[PDB]
Parts: sequence; C-alpha cells; structure tokens
Amino acid sequence: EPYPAWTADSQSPVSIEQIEDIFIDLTNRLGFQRDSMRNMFDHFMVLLDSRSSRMSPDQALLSLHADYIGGDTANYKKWYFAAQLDMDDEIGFRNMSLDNSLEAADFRWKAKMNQLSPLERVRHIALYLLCWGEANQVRFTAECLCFIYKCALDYLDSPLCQQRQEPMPEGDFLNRVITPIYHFIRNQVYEIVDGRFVKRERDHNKIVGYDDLNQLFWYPEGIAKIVLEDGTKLIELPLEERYLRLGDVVWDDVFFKTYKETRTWLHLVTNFNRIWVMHISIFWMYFAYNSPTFLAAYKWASCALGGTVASLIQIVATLCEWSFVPRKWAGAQHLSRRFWFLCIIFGINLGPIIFVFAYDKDTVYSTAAHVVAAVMFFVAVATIIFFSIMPLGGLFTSYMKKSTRRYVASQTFTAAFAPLHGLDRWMSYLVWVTVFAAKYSESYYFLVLPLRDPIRILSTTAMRCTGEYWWGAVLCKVQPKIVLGLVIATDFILFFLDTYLWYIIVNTIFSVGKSFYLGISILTPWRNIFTRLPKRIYSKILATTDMEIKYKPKVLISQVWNAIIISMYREHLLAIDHVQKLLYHQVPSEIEGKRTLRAPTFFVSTEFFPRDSEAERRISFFAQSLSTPIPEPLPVDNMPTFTVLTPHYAERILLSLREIIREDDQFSRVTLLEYLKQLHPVEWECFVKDTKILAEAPEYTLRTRIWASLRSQTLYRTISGFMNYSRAIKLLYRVENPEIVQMFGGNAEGLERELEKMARRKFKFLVSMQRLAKFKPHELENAEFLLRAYPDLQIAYLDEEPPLTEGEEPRIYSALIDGHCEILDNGRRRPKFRVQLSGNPILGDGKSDNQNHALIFYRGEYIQLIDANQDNYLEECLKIRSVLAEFEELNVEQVNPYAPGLRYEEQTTNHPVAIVGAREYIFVAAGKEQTFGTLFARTLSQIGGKLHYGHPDFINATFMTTRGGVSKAQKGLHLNEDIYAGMNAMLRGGRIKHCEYYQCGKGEQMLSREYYYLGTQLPVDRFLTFYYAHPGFHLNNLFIQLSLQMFMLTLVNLSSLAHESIMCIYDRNKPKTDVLVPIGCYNFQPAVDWVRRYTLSIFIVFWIAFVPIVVQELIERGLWKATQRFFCHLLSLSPMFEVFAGQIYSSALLSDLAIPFSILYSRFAGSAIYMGARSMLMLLFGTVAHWQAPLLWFWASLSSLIFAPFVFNPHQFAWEDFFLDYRDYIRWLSRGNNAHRTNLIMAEIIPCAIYAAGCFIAFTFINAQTGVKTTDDDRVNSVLRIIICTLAPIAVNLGVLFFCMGMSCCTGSVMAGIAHGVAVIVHIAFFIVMWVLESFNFVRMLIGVVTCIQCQRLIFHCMTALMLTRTQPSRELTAKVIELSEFAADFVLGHVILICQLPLIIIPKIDKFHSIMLFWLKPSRQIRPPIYSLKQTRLRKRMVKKYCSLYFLVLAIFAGCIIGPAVASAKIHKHIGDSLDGVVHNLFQPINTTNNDTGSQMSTYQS
Ligand SMILES: OC[C@H]1O[C@@H](O[C@@H]2[C@@H](O)[C@H](O[C@@H]3[C@@H](O)[C@H](O[C@@H]4[C@@H](O)[C@H](O)O[C@H](CO)[C@H]4O)O[C@H](CO)[C@H]3O)O[C@H](CO)[C@H]2O)[C@H](O)[C@@H](O)[C@@H]1O
Ligand SMILES: CCCCCCCCCC(=O)O[C@H](COC(=O)CCCCCCC)COP(=O)(O)OCCN
Ligand SMILES: CCCCCCCCCCCCCC
Ligand SMILES: CCCCCCCCCCCC
Ligand SMILES: CCCCCCCCCCCC
Ligand SMILES: CCCCCCCCCCCC
Ligand SMILES: CCCCCCCCCC
Ligand SMILES: CCCCCCCCCC
Ligand SMILES: CCCCCCCCCC
Ligand SMILES: CCCCCCCCCC
Ligand SMILES: CCCCCCCCCC
Ligand SMILES: CCCCCCCCCC
Ligand SMILES: CCCCCCCCC
Ligand SMILES: CCCCCCCCC
Ligand SMILES: CCCCCCCCC
Ligand SMILES: CCCCCCCCC
Ligand SMILES: CCCCCCCCC
Ligand SMILES: CCCCCCCCC
Ligand SMILES: CCCCCCCCC
Ligand SMILES: CCCCCCC
Ligand SMILES: CCCCCCC
Ligand SMILES: CCCCCCC
Ligand SMILES: CCCCCCC
Ligand SMILES: CCCCCCC
Ligand SMILES: CCCCCCC
Ligand SMILES: CCCCCCC
Repeated sequence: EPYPAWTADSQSPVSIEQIEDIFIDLTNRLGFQRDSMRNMFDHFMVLLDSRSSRMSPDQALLSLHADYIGGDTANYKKWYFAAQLDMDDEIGFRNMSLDNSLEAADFRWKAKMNQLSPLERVRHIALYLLCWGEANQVRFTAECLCFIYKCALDYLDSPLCQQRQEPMPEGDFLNRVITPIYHFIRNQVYEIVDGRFVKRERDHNKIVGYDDLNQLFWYPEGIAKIVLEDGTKLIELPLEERYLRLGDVVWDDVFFKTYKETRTWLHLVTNFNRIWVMHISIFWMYFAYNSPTFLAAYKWASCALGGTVASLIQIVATLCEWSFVPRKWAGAQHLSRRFWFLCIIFGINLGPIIFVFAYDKDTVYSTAAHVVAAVMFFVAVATIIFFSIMPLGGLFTSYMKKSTRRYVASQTFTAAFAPLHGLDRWMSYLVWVTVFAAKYSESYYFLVLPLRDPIRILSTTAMRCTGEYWWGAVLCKVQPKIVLGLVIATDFILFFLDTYLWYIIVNTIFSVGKSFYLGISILTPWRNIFTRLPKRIYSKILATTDMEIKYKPKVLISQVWNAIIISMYREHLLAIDHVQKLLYHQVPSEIEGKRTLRAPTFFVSTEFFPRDSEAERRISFFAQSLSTPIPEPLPVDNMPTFTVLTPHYAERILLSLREIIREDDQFSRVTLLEYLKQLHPVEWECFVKDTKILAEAPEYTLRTRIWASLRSQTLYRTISGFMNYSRAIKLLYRVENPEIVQMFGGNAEGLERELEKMARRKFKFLVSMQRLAKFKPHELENAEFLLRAYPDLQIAYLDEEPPLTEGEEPRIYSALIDGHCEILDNGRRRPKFRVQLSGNPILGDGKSDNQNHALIFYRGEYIQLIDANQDNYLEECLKIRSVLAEFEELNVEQVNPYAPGLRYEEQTTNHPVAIVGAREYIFVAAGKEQTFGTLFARTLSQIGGKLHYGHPDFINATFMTTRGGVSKAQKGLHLNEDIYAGMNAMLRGGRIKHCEYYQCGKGEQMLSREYYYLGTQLPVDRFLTFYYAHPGFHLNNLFIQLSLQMFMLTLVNLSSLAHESIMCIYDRNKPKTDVLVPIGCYNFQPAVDWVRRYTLSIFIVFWIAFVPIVVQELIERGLWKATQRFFCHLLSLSPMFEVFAGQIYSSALLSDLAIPFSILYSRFAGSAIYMGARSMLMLLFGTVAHWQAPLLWFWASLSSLIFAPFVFNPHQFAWEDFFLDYRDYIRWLSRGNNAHRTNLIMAEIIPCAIYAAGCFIAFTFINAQTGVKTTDDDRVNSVLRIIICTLAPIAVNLGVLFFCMGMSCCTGSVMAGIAHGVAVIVHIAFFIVMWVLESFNFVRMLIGVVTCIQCQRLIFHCMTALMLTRTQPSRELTAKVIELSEFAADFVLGHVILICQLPLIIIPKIDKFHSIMLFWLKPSRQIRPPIYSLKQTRLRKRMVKKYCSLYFLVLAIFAGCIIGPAVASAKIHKHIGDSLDGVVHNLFQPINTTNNDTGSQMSTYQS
C-alpha cells in the first residue's frame, strides 16, 4: 500500500490519479526525460506525505505552495520583485526602517495567488520540480532557473500553443536550452588539445564563474543585454513567443566578470575601514594632548586636528573601492556622488584649524581664538563617532535623488541579515560597550601617560660629537629624536593587541556568569545526574504527554535502558559478569508468585565501569547531557522524514586479507592483527569466547575481516555504526505504543515486518560512490557485499555509454541502484532510475560536484550530510525527534499565508532557520579544581565561536536547495569548501543556530567577494563580532611578529646611545634634587626604563592568547604531571621557578606545530631560522652594550625557537647515529644545488631598506666620538669601512668565477669544491678585517657586522628583482653569484647549531632519558633493527672514526678564528697607520681618549 498519510484519508483535495496526469502532461508537451518525470513524481509525493503527517492535507499543500513559489519565504517572489518590476531600493529602505509605490503591488500579488484551485497549485509546483531535477550544474546558479521557469510558464499559459497537436521530441529541454549554458561554463576552462581536455592556464581574473554568471539576472538592465543569433535583443519578442527562441541566444557576448579582485593589502583598507578609524584617530589625540613640545588654544587646536585623519581614511577607502566594480554596471554613480560629500566634510573639518593655528600670535584675537578652537574639538568628536558607525556602503543614502540605482550592491540578495532580536539583541551591545570602555580607559594610564617624561627629555636634549668626514656632525646631533620616533612607532602597533586582549577576558566572564545565573551545572553535583535519570528519560526521550493512558512509568524506562546497555555489551565493551550489576532485573514475587521490577544498585546510589574506558565516557556524557533543557518530542508516527548523504572518492570498504598479516618486520612492529590485539586486549578475548561458543572456514575469515574493519578506519564501520537510526526508530515505536503489539501477539515475523515497514518510511541512506563503474574485480565484491549485508542502502554512480556516432563525446548517465532490485546475469543490478546529464559533471577539484550529481535522489525534508568517517553511537542516536525541532516548524499553527491585510511588519515566519550545527568542543584542592575549570573554559571560549560559524550538520532542504546548493567549489572562488555555505546562507535571509546536546562524532580568502558584502554592510555589533573571530585572529598573529622586529631595531639605537653618555644618576623613589648632580650631564634613565615596561606587556599578550591552547593539546595526560610538579615545587623559588618554567610552553607549541638533519633543517630554514639568527645577533649586541636586567626573557624565547625541532627527535644523541647524520649532511651540502607593476618591486624592497638604514645610522653614531674635546680636522670617516667590508667579497667571488671559467676554457666537482672553499674563506676573513679596523673592540664590531649582512641582503634582493623584471650570460653570472654567496651562510649557520650540541653528548647515558621522555610523549609502534654483523660493523666504526677528526678540526678552526684577535688585542699599544685627505683616521682614531667631560667645568665647546 502506498503513501499512507495522503492516499489513506478522505479529506485530500486531489487524488494521486489526478496528480500523475499533470506530471505526464508537462512531460508530453515540453520534452522532459521519461526517467526524470518518474523520479520527480516520487520526490514530490514523499515530500507531501511527511508534511501532511502533522497537519491536514489541505494545509500541507498550501504550505508547500507558499514555500517554493509565492510566499514571503520563496526565492521566486524575491527575484520577481527585484528583476521583473524593479523595486530593489524600496526593499533596502524597508529593511533600514526596521499607484506604483510598494504596497500597491505587494497587495496585488498577495490577492492574486489567494484564488487558485488545488488542482492548479500542483501544476505550479511540478513545473519547478521538473526543471530543477533536470538542469544539471545550473543548480549552482539559482536565478537562471527562475528566469527559465518564468519563460516556460509564460509559454504554457498562452492560447496559441494549444492548437498545435505535435509534441516536442524527448530530451528537448536538455539538448536545447540547458546544454549551451554548460558548454559556456566548461569552455572558460579546459582548452581542447589534440584529442582530450586539459586545464587551460590563464590569469585568474578573466575566468567567469557561477557567481558572475547568475549575477546578470538581478537587474532589468542586465536582463536587457541578451542578444539573439541574428542580432536583435531578446526583449523585442512578446512574452509568449520567448521560450522557443531561447536556444538561439549566444552566451558569449552577454557575460562579463563583475568583481575582478586586485592586490591583497588593497582589500583590507576598504573592507574593515571601521577598525582603522577608531584606533588611529584616537591614538592621535592621546599623544597630541600630552606633548606640548610639538599657550592653551594650540592644545585644543592640535587635539581637534584628529578629525581630519578620521576623514582621510574614509576618503582613501572610497577611492580604493573604485577599482573593484565595473565601469557602467549598476552601482557606480553612487561612488561619485559620495566622494563629493566626503570632501565637504574634510574641508569643514580642516577649515577653522588653519584660522586658529596661524592667526593667534600676540594680536587682539584671544577672545575669538579660544571659542573657535573649543568648538572644533567637539565637532571633530562627532565625526569620529559618526564614522565608526554607519556602514560605508550605506551612508549618505537617504539624501540621494531618485537617479537609477541608489546602492552599490543589490539589497535583496546581498543584505537581508536576520535582525537577531529578543535578549541576545540586548546582550550583544553590552559585550562591546564594556570592552571598548575598558580598553580606551586603561590604554591611557598604563601605555601613554608614563611616556610623557621621555617625550620632553628626548625632544630637547642635544648631543656633541665630532662626526663623520663627508657631513661633519649634522647627523650625530639629532640622535635622541631618531630614538624617540622609533619608540612611538613601535608603541603604535602595541595599541592594536590590547583590544584583542580585552575581548578574550570580557567574553569568558560573561559566559561563566550567565551559566551560573541560569543555574545549569552549578559547581559539580556529580552524584545528582546519575541520581535522577528516570525522570529525565521519561520526559526527554519519550513523548508521553500526548499518549494518554498514564500507566507504569517504569517498564518503559526499563526497556529503553536495557536495550542501550545490551547494545554496548554486544559491541564487546562490558564483561558478562559486569552487565549483571548494570541492568533492570525482574524477579518473581515470593509473596504471591507474580512478577516484580527491580532497579540496579548502580542506579540508586565497585568497578561499575572498567578503568575509565569508552563505556564510562559514553554513559557519563549521555547522563550529563539531559540536564540542559530539551524541546518536547513528537510521537514517532508524526516525525518528518530525512536523509543522510556521504561522498566517496577512493576509500577502503574492507581490510582484505593479505593486508591484515603481510610481512611483519619490514615496517613498524609486526602484523596489524597483533598490533590491534596489543592496542585493545580485552575484546579480542570476548570475541574468541563468542567464537568458541558459536563453534560449539572462510566464514571465520569473514568474521576476522569484520572485527578488524570495525576497528582501524574504513567505510564499512561508518555505514554499520551509523545505521543505528533504524534500530532506534523501531525501538521507540514499539515502546511508545503497546497496543499494536497485542493486536497480533504471537506473530514475531508479523511484528518485525510492521516495524520495518514503519522505520523504512522515515529514514533513507544515500552513499555517492563516484566511479563505481571502473572498480577492480576485488574492489567491486566489497560493494556487492554491502548490499547483501544491508538490503536498504542506496548507491549512485556515474555510468557511461559509447557515443551515438563516431566523433562525438560519449553520453554519461546518473544511475541509482537499491538493494531490493533484481540481479542480472552480468553480476550488476538494473538501475532504478537513469537520468542523462549534459557532459562530464566534474570540473572542480573538491567534493562539491560529487555531492551535486547525486543530490537529486534526496527524498525527505531535512538532510544530515556526513563525512566518510563518523561514529554516531546508539545512545546519542535516540534523541533524533528533538534535534529536528531546532528547525522550529514542528509546533506552530498555520495562518493561511495569503490573506487580505496583514502587511509585512506583523508576520512571524520571515527568517527561517537554515543550518543547525552541533556541539564541537568535547571535554587548596578546591581552588586548584576551580582554576582548572576556569582555564578549560577560557580555552573553549577561544574556539567557542572561532571554529563555529558555519560548520554544517543538518540542513533545511527546502530553504537551501531553491537558492544555490549545499556547497560550491570552483577554480575562481576559494573560501574553505566548508565555510562558503554558512556564510552565504546568512546574507540571503536565513538564520544559523546550534544545539548543545548532540555529539557530532568527527590568509587566502581575504580576497573573496563575500567579505566585501559583509564588512561594508553589517551593523556595528554584528561586524565587530564577525571581525574579531575569523579575520582578526589571523591578522593578530601578524602584528605580534611585526611588533618584535620593530623592537630589535629600536633596542640597537637605544643601547648605542646609553653606551656613550653619563646618565645623571637617578633613583626611582623621589629624585627631585633638580641639580643633575653630575652637573653638565643629560639624563636618559627614564628613556632606558622603557625597555622594562615593554617586555612585561609583550609576555602578557603571550600568556593569554597562546598558552591556553596547551591545555587543549596536552589534555592527554598531565594531571599526574601537575601533581608531581607541585610536589617538587612546594617550597621552591616560587614565582622565579614558575617564570623559568614558563619557557617550555613555547618549545612544546613549536614542536607540535612543526629524521635526517638535511631534511629537518631545510624544512624550517627561511621561516624560523634565517630570521632567528639575524634577530639573535642584534639582541647580543644590545645585551652586551648596556645589559638591562629584564632582557634575558628574550634569550630563552629566541633560543627555544631554533632548538625545538632538534630536541624532540626519537634517536639523536647517542653516539653514532649523530655522526652518520653528519656524514649525510656533508654529502648533501657537497651535492645540494638547492599603475600595474609598481607594486611588485615595492612589495619586498622598501621594508628591507628601512631596516638597513636603521642599522647604518646606529653604526655611524657609535663610531662618532662624543665628549672627546678635539679639533675640527679629525673626523672618523667610518662610512668607507662599510663599503670595503660589503662589496669586496662579491668582487672576489666574481673574479674567481671568471678565472675558473677561463681555466675550463683552457671534472666539475673540483670546480664547485674550490669555488665553495674560497667563498667561505673570503667571508670568514672579512669578518676578521672588520674587527681589526675598529682597533679590536667587540661592541663596536658586532654592529658593524650586522649592517654589512643587511646591506648584502638588500643588494641581492634588488639585483634579483631587477634581473627578473627586465643578456643570458648576465643571468647565469648573477644567479651563480647569489647562490655561491648564500652557500657560505648555509655552511656556517647550521654548522654552528650542530656544534652547540657538543656538551649534550658527553653524558655517559642520555639516550635512555630522551627515549623515556619521548615515549611518555607518545608511543608510535616502535621498532629496533638487530641487523649487525662483522663486515658492516667494521665499516661503521671505520667511517665514524674517520669523520670525527674533521668534525673536531672545523670546530678548532672556528675557535681559533675567535680567540686570535682576543689575545692579539694586548700586544699592540698604538694607533695603526696614519694617512690623510679622505682616508685620514681610517681605522679608528681614539686609542686612549676619554668621554667623561663632566664636573665643575662651566663652559666649553669641543666642536
Ligand atoms: O599559517 C596558518 C597556521 O598558522 C598558525 O600560527 C602560526 C603562528 O603561531 C606563527 O607565529 C609565530 C610567532 O608566534 C612567534 O613569535 C613568538 C610569539 O608568539 C610569542 O608570544 O613570543 C615569542 C617571544 O620570543 C615570539 O618568538 O614567531 C614565529 C617566528 O616565525 C612565528 O611563526 O606564524 C605562523 C606563520 O605566520 C602561523 O602559521 C596557526 O596556529 C594555525 O592555526 C594556522 O593554520
Ligand atoms: C660571519 C659569518 C656569517 C657570514 C654570513 C654571510 C651572509 C651573506 C649574505 C646572505 O646570504 O644573507 C642572507 C643570509 O643571512 C644569514 O644567513 C644571516 C645569519 C648568519 C648567522 C651567522 C652566525 C655566526 C640571505 O638571506 P635570503 O636572501 O636567503 O633570505 C630570504 C629567503 N631565502
Ligand atoms: C606610523 C607607523 C608606521 C609603521 C611602519 C612599520 C614599518 C616596518 C618596517 C620593517 C618591518 C620588518 C622588516 C624585516
Ligand atoms: C540603544 C542604542 C544602543 C547603541 C549601541 C551601540 C554599540 C556600539 C559599540 C561600539 C562603539 C565604538
Ligand atoms: C628634525 C628631525 C626629525 C627626525 C624625524 C625622524 C622620524 C623617524 C621615523 C621612523 C619611522 C619608522
Ligand atoms: C635634517 C636632518 C635629517 C637627517 C635625515 C633623517 C632620516 C631619517 C630616516 C629614518 C629611518 C629609520
Ligand atoms: C594600518 C593598517 C593598514 C593596512 C595594513 C595591511 C597589513 C597587511 C598587508 C599585507
Ligand atoms: C571659516 C573661517 C571663520 C572666520 C571667522 C572670523 C570671525 C571674526 C570675528 C571678528
Ligand atoms: C567603566 C569605567 C569607566 C571610567 C571610570 C572612571 C575612570 C576614572 C575617572 C577619574
Ligand atoms: C574596567 C577596568 C578599569 C581599569 C582602571 C585602571 C585605573 C584605575 C584607577 C587608577
Ligand atoms: C655579560 C652578561 C652576559 C649574560 C649571558 C649572555 C649569554 C647568555 C646565553 C644563554
Ligand atoms: C641563566 C644565566 C644567567 C646569567 C647571568 C649573567 C649576569 C651577568 C652580570 C654582569
Ligand atoms: C583627551 C582625549 C579625550 C577623548 C577623546 C575622544 C574619545 C572618543 C571616544
Ligand atoms: C595613497 C593612495 C593610494 C591610491 C591607490 C589607487 C589605485 C588605483 C588603481
Ligand atoms: C565674539 C563673537 C564670536 C563669534 C564666533 C562665531 C563662530 C561660529 C563658528
Ligand atoms: C573660555 C572657555 C570657553 C569654553 C566654551 C565651551 C563650549 C562648549 C560647547
Ligand atoms: C582623562 C581620562 C579619560 C577617560 C576617557 C574614557 C572614555 C570612555 C568611553
Ligand atoms: C597590555 C596590558 C598591560 C597590563 C599591565 C598590568 C600591570 C599590573 C601591575
Ligand atoms: C598602508 C598600507 C601600505 C603599506 C606599505 C606597503 C606594504 C606592502 C607589504
Ligand atoms: C603632533 C602633531 C603636531 C601638529 C602641529 C605641528 C606644528
Ligand atoms: C596643515 C597643518 C599645518 C598648517 C600650517 C600653516 C602655516
Ligand atoms: C593598582 C590597581 C591595579 C588594578 C588592576 C586591575 C586589572
Ligand atoms: C657622498 C655621499 C655618499 C653616500 C653613500 C651612501 C651609501
Ligand atoms: C618632533 C617631530 C616628530 C617626531 C615624532 C614623529 C613620529
Ligand atoms: C600595518 C602596515 C604593515 C606594512 C608592512 C606589511 C609587511
Ligand atoms: C647628507 C645626508 C645623508 C643621509 C643618508 C641616510 C642614509
């Protein structure tokens, strides 16, 4: 018997016979495929059965007609009111507010659909379904389908076609109006070569995709660009004669690009322009206030000048946005009409300032110069507030004239955000008001106020040196100012980290506080969740409130709790003597003889679960998750149907048999069977017990296959353990209604058949086996076994068939095979349906296409789309009637969507819910426990919303199918393949909520076109919430790294200034003896104290935003480790010990986010090492020149970043694997061998030149002698040293290369060997010559080496960029030179690293310790080869002993290169060399001069 909720009622308007005739009529008179008509007829009736199972059929049909075409929710009405009768701006106006006109048409539409007959509505819905089920891959472009549907309906509703009596040929709709569009889509890629298709290589800015292809149908002036074959526009023809000529149009003169994304940094200035306005514009005022050194009017005038900057960003953003949209495409006049209103505000804000600034000096105008400057400070505060609110894409729009288009993007498909009202609307303002209040309040007292003394000191004090030779002392006189500039600049980036710092705190405080105020899970009443289980199971899993005959509320709970436990036992998770204490036992009544129900001892108040196993983990969560409020479920006779999708490219259905044993000692450990036995050694015993009991053969082989496949990672386990929905639905049905059992008691087969029939009508499984036609003969047997095991599965695959005639592409179908179909002699089943596609439906590279070709067969109302590896245990598979109630449609009352009056302000179902994610974060003794809970909460709140925006689990099919698909992938767009659907269903109108009582079971997109639609149009609270989660987290990790390279550049300048000064001794209590006791000195102690207050605040932002993830990634073990650490540090150094222990976290994180030395070192060089060395030399110079106390907190961090990958290797430190690794390293080193274009050159040259000038300036000043009291004609001429020590090694390399080329002209291994040998030695010797030139002074030599390295790097980069921007011998010279120079660095830098491990090998036994530590870290299927005989042992010892001598000789050479000048610095006691006229005092003039010219001396000049 057929669909029983529509066909078996006496109130349905139309019968199935009158429904099938309509589907046959349209097929006959339009040419739809016969197998697609038979498919959509079943999909339309299943969808009408379920929705009519909880209401009346007369209302079910109306609700279906109001959700596909015609209601306020349907996408067709929204397209009709926006691209067929204009009226796009009147929709944006209404949304902002929350004869022609708008009501005069909305009322007409609403009163026209109200007088339709039930037999006339079916004809409307079927026409949409038949088009949607056949237009392949045009489903990604929703609007094309609406246009085609309108054309077809117009043709069918004209009286002319009625007289014609010959029907269109079959397969016409596909070969005539759908195939040209697909041919256009495919040809934008995949150029044809001689025989096949290959990926055409072209710039990713001339490739139109689906987003550009469907965007043409949003405007009436976009629809009017369709040109036919002959040349005329398509609008000329009448409405009725427009469908026939729809195959003549050429889709190549009609489609354009419409976004055209540019460079990356040009997008961030115009998308998030409300973050650069409320930070920079206030950082200006804060400093301009307390900086009098550049009266009282000038103070307010210079503070109010910060309203000009708050408008300059708003001008430079509109100017950048001018280069995204096309020229004349709708939404361009608004840019030009807004650029001329921004200039007026800029002019007004800059006007009176020019007056007040330069018209005040000692004239009679003080009366009218303070009033004009006090009002500008209040005008330039209105501008800052008005530009931090009021989205960029929507301001100055009320005042605009009619024009044509008022907005820049469509306000009905790009901006329809759900209002989010209720209580969250009020709790969303508070979170941001408090955050910004706290940030702006404490960022002024601890970051800007204590910086007003160094500003006054450093801006006035002047130096006295001799100076250089080409520019005298003009550069050494203004040093303090150069230091002050860098100090402010590096404190402008630390102003952006603070606001992300406060967002973490104020978002955890609210979560904890509200979860306490709601009283859910207060403290931890652990013996309460188990205490009251039955009352919760009787009201949250059974729908008894509408079942009546209230009787025996314990037998039902008994049945449910017995089944849930017996299943766990059957999975071999509990012992047989263990389940007896954990089950509802029934015992006969000794009083009379009747029956009695008992309860478990576990369950009223002893190894209840074995050693905190998976059984404990599951029964804990199941009982703990019923506390949270859960909506009341419906009876199992009224729940809607649903479906499960799963893709499959190439996975393993089963373990085979050769793969289970194989060979043992050729990989890790032994055979996989014994591996699994060792991993889980109790259920193997349960399995063998059951096998013996059954045996009380190949089938044993099959059972072993099954037992292995349920473990490891296959596709059979997902299907086997994910089909528990069927068992749950049968169990709930039989438990709920007992009368059905008694009517035919004694017929177990009949009862089973009834239950199966009911549970087969409410759950469908669908797996999309792509490329099933070309499986191997062994691989197809597993697929054939799946259908035999479960005779209700459904598979969809891509068939194929030879072309009709030679020369054309083959025709490929799309087929579905069930498990109840009859088998053929070929060994394959007859497909139930076969729909012809229009070509290879795979053009991308993701899984989107595979999900798309099989989305036709999705019968139901909701979809759970899963991955290829899921668990979904049975206990969490029982509350499926409650998670489907999040889609709040099950308990409502229908209100006849079409009705007179009731305008669109007082409706309720306006924003339906689209996606429903699942709960993804899986979890003084009392004080320690509370602190641990708070730390876990803080760790969760980091990803409480970060990874939870659009991760989809359930999908509203009706909503997310008529507009786009379930997910999209293309070469053009690139979001995440998984975050696109959730971020695109939010700005079409839908909502996104998520349940928290369900276990799931599991930048390059800054250039997207949806960040542009979101960050330019969202309201303020929503924009801040969106920004500080996805883009803000990625953009924060770039500021932390950028604010640690600006610090090393100011430390060098500020420590090269404290090394040549007297410093005016200063006490930090009350140093107001304003005589500056060393008399004549200049005090820099407050400036030097700034370093102490920066290291303190750069580690707070580290111990709150990077350490809490150690809990997440170390929750494996560490409770006992923490207990042991507390025991071993109960009376230790306390804070000092904790601080020193706060260094292993960086190493752990680095190694976790991170083996031969060659590969290990080459994988990290260029990302953490090449920067580490250059940032370590600078720190060494800084810590040698002045040695501030809080500077060794950087040494640990920089030393634990380049030593982490080399400490967590399995076997490295023993004695000889090290030397074999060294052998391999040496061999590899010997044979290693490694305005449209003005942005490429400046992308990587400007920051590499500023960083070089910053070091050159610091190097010149330390040589420029100060306080020396000499004559003018001394100077130092220190510039020439840099030129000598920079370009000379390049000259030597080039000369050697030329000489060796000539010698080859008149066995290249020796060539390379000698070249490398001289290249290393030249750099090592010119390291020494720079030390010699500075008269053997270490401190003023380190800064000479660093600047030489920087200048060489700059030269190489610029030369490479030039030689590739703009001759072949020149190329083969420059490339070789660059490689030969970089080889010396690659030979020195790593080789030093490998020397520092020398003292860590002399330990008599270290490998045992290291192995113990790494094994505690994790075991990984260990292995140890005992393959050792005399011959190779002798060879091993020979080679190991032979290379140790070279390893301890290179170390001696390096040590003798350093100790030499350190002992040769004593014998020499005079100046070295005397020259004149441009090289005078070339080496370094002073040998015994002093720089302490302080004391009673009253007036001296010493120029
Ligand atoms: O790229 C995608 C993935 O990015 C992952 O995050 C890493 C990010 O951690 C890395 O930044 C580090 C810096 O953190 C490090 O500076 C240290 C500070 O973090 C700390 O607070 O203070 C010490 C003081 O010594 C600093 O050294 O410096 C290194 C040096 O390069 C940076 O790498 O940057 C990576 C590339 O930008 C980035 O990938 C993220 O966790 C993943 O989720 C993401 O997929
Ligand atoms: C005194 C001895 C050393 C002489 C060093 C000669 C460098 C000669 C020039 C060069 O090689 O400079 C850089 C490499 O700098 C470095 O190794 C700096 C670290 C040096 C540590 C020395 C410790 C004693 C090239 O960097 P890249 O262009 O590779 O960076 C972009 C990514 N590819
Ligand atoms: C007003 C603030 C200006 C900030 C400019 C920052 C420039 C940084 C240049 C150096 C970056 C690191 C180069 C290795
Ligand atoms: C009743 C009006 C409430 C307005 C709330 C605005 C919140 C703005 C937060 C960010 C300010 C910079
Ligand atoms: C009159 C002397 C003015 C000197 C200004 C120096 C500014 C340095 C800015 C550095 C930014 C990275
Ligand atoms: C009036 C003298 C100006 C001297 C040149 C200053 C250049 C500053 C560049 C700073 C780079 C970090
Ligand atoms: C001050 C912010 C202006 C935009 C900064 C962009 C940083 C990333 C560039 C790649
Ligand atoms: C925008 C310039 C405003 C000039 C005001 C002058 C006032 C003069 C009062 C005597
Ligand atoms: C929420 C705190 C707002 C500012 C409180 C007062 C700060 C000090 C004013 C003197
Ligand atoms: C809400 C945090 C406010 C912090 C105020 C810091 C200054 C306290 C008074 C000096
Ligand atoms: C002169 C002070 C030196 C302090 C130690 C510098 C080297 C530290 C290596 C960890
Ligand atoms: C952990 C290493 C500590 C080194 C201290 C160096 C002190 C130098 C004082 C001049
Ligand atoms: C001295 C600073 C006063 C306040 C500046 C404007 C703050 C706007 C939120
Ligand atoms: C500082 C102003 C930059 C403006 C860039 C305009 C780019 C147009 C292609
Ligand atoms: C003494 C009269 C001063 C009036 C100032 C008016 C300023 C208007 C912007
Ligand atoms: C001399 C002090 C004048 C202060 C004027 C304040 C005006 C506020 C709108
Ligand atoms: C001088 C103290 C200024 C404090 C400003 C607080 C602003 C809160 C929005
Ligand atoms: C960036 C936050 C700095 C917080 C400093 C607090 C200092 C307390 C003594
Ligand atoms: C203000 C944005 C541009 C900054 C200079 C160019 C940076 C290129 C990496
Ligand atoms: C801090 C900006 C100063 C502007 C006035 C300079 C004369
Ligand atoms: C534009 C800010 C400075 C004005 C100076 C006028 C002399
Ligand atoms: C001196 C008071 C400091 C309070 C800090 C609160 C975060
Ligand atoms: C005469 C000035 C020469 C400057 C050279 C800078 C590298
Ligand atoms: C005194 C001139 C300005 C110095 C600071 C610029 C950031
Ligand atoms: C905030 C400006 C950053 C410029 C340098 C980017 C590498
Ligand atoms: C005459 C001033 C020259 C400055 C050079 C800075 C690199």
